[PDB]
Amino acid sequence: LNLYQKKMKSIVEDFLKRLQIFDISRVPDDQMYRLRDRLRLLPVEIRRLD
Amino acid sequence: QQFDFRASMHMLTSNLTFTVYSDLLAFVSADTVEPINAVAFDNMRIMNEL
Repeated sequence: LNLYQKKMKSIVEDFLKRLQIFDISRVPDDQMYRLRDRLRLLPVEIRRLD
Repeated sequence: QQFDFRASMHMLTSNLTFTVYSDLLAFVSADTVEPINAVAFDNMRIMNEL
């Protein structure tokens, strides 16, 4: 989708949140990105993809 | 020295109607892309960790 502007610092945030326990604001943007870096290589679930 | 008209009468070569400018530059109209879109010799994109 070439969204060179929907700076992803976005998705990671929500992600973590949805599994309460983690104090989001209280975790550096860093770890977060690295979190995306790993997510990216993950297969959607047929459902999702399809 | 005695005074001899003839020889003291000279003609005058002068240009006519200028307009001197300083500062210069100013005449330059210039804007800027939005920061999120930079590039170096690279041309791929400076600052590119979305």
